[PDB]
Amino acid sequence: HHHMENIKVVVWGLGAMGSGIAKMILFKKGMEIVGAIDTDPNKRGKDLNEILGTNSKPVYITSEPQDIIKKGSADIAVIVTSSYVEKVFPLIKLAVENGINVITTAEEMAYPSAQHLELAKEIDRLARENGVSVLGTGINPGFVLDYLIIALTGVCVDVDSIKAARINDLSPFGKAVMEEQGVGLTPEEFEEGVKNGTVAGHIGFPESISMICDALGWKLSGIEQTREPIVSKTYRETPYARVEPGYVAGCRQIGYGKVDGEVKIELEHPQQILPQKEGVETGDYIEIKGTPNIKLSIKPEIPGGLGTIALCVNMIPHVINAEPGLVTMLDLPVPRAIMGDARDMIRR
Amino acid sequence: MENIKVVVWGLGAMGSGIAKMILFKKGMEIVGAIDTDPNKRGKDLNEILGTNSKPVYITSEPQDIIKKGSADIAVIVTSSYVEKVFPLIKLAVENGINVITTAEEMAYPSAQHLELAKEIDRLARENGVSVLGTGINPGFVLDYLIIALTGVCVDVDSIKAARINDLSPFGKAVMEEQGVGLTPEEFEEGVKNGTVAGHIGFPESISMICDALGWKLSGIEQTREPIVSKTYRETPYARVEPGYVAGCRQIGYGKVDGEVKIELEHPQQILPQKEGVETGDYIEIKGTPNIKLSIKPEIPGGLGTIALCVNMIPHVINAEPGLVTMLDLPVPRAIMGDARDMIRRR
Ligand SMILES: NC(=O)c1ccc[n+]([C@@H]2O[C@H](COP(=O)([O-])OP(=O)(O)OC[C@H]3O[C@@H](n4cnc5c(N)ncnc54)[C@H](O)[C@@H]3O)[C@@H](O)[C@H]2O)c1
Ligand SMILES: NC(=O)c1ccc[n+]([C@@H]2O[C@H](COP(=O)([O-])OP(=O)(O)OC[C@H]3O[C@@H](n4cnc5c(N)ncnc54)[C@H](O)[C@@H]3O)[C@@H](O)[C@H]2O)c1
Repeated sequence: HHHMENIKVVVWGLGAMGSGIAKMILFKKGMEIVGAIDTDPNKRGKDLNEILGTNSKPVYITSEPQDIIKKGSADIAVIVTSSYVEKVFPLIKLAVENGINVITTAEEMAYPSAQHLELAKEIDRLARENGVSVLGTGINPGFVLDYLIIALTGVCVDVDSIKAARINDLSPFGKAVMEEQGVGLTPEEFEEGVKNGTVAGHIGFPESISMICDALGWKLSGIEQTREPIVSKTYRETPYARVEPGYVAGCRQIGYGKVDGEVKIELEHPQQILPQKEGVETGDYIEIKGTPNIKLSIKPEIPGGLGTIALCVNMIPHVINAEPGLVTMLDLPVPRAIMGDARDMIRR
Repeated sequence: MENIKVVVWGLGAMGSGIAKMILFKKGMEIVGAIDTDPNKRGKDLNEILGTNSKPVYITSEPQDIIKKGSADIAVIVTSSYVEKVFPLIKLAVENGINVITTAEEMAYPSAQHLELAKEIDRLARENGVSVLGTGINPGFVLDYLIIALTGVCVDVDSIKAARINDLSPFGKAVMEEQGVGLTPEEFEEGVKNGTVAGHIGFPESISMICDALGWKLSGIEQTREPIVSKTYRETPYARVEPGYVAGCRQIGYGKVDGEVKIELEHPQQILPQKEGVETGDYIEIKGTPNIKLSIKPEIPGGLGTIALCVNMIPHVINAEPGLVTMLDLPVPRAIMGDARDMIRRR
């Protein structure tokens, strides 16, 4: 109890999520930053406080992970870089080999066995052999279209099917996001955009669907997805995009989880600029068909960015406290805000 | 490889709902049914459930079936009070049997019964078993689910939440419990003498939230006012002409440094739709960000509690020994596979 050291965090990746996570860790009593890593030459060497506009014991961003990812130097690394297991696995490996807990936002890491069984097995072996835990989380995947749905099923005698949607407004975002979701394209330019990879859709549905089925004990016979344009019937314009009727207002990603060849789970993530233009309200919508039926909604949707920053930080005690190994949102206690001293949440 | 063996202690609305569910759940078995009601003592549980399965005879002597090795878990669905369920919990735990119970106070027994809670935790750890109180409210929608949403919040100012049902289909017992058809005069008279029970659980819910968030409570305050109809409302068990109490509204206030941080409200009334009132579970978290969640209609209190009790059985078995709350366990989930595959060995 006496002279508990602050939870020591390395933020690894300092883009949008890295920055927000760092700001929050500072603001939280019980946690402190001991390292900041990024490959960005613009950021190399700078004091973290300058990047975020804050006053604290200065931390100097390194492009070299290994002068902070050392044995016993930090409690937990927060890896906010790539979407893909194969691109954060080398970072995860380095962190756990030095006995450092890991939280990552990588969508594929929300349930890595869904698409990377052998790599997920290796993360678990490495985390166990080193006595630390690895968690992938986020708002989606990681919370609203998996963990939250799963929790609701806990009040059901029986679940027939699950249909859920998450709807946002792309209008605050810049050109890079517009191009990821095909805003402004023609339907035909959308198809080649998807087929060549400029249209990103949404990453994480195989992870979310697999997590649900494992949780409920369904055995998947297949996972299908579609990534199709949201063809506008109206005029919509923001500083970074202009869609006229017949042009693509955004991208609708759909995930189908199949049991015995039948759809038990359908997840939808339509992303577009200004859905108010055609009466589409933002929000997270969950419907459970079974005994009983359950219809939940959060309007507007839980903020993708703010929520992922908050959830990442809030899960730090749980990943530290968790038994060693790779963990998912199916293994940890309930998420919760840290309105007290984070040191009190550590199991000693 | 072997079925999860369950004893159901108490066979009322919840007990028989839970037994019927366990019967039809793969990997789960009822090995015993306890109830002191003479109209139930001695009967085949199937006679009560209306089911057609292997006979299980209801005993009123707990010692007949609560003994070392006879069950993995007892499900206690009798009283709302720690005082009244503690002897049952004690018997089951002293025989190495995990416990789940629906008793509202047991959702967070430290709130109002810290010393009893400490002893439950001690007996359970001494006997290598776990104890959990749960339910829809308290136990899920106005505590666990609220807490879960704050986990996406950078910072929480306050929490306000209401759960609204319709007492219409329930009957004379429940009507009198909620003061339906009374007078605002008899209502408070009913509250004082205890004939109007309102809702048990807000201290447990409010305390669970604070402990979860790291808030330190200055105190809990509760009101239990009536709901005066402006309308004629008639069910086969009540008649409420305008001016008379259509139901009871419970409100709980969690105060931190004297300021109100949590307000929970549970208006139970017949036919809320005869005025404008929509049923549902309503949660609003004021902070960064703000979150407004709505479950329409509300999670059915009876059916959801039956389901949640059964679904939590493997998590309580798998939990490490001692008293646990919904703050300690993995996420609730429906059991659509074989419950035996969920049992983890240490
Ligand atoms: N709900 C969710 O699951 C969720 C939510 C938000 C973000 N994400 C994912 O998290 C990741 C981070 O998102 P973001 O908004 O911070 O993106 P971003 O592009 O703003 O951040 C990327 C940063 O990481 C750095 N980086 C990249 N590779 C690196 C490496 N090998 N070593 C060190 N630094 C490296 C880059 O230089 C950049 O500064 C993205 O892949 C995103 O898809 C998931
Ligand atoms: N959300 C929640 O947390 C939640 C929801 C529903 C019910 N509950 C609680 O669970 C309890 C069960 O509710 P219910 O509707 O089934 O009540 P009920 O009155 O319908 O059934 C109670 C049964 O238990 C039996 N019983 C009582 N004391 C006993 C003893 N010492 N030994 C053996 N049998 C005994 C009675 O004979 C009766 O059949 C209630 O106290 C209720 O408040 C909680």
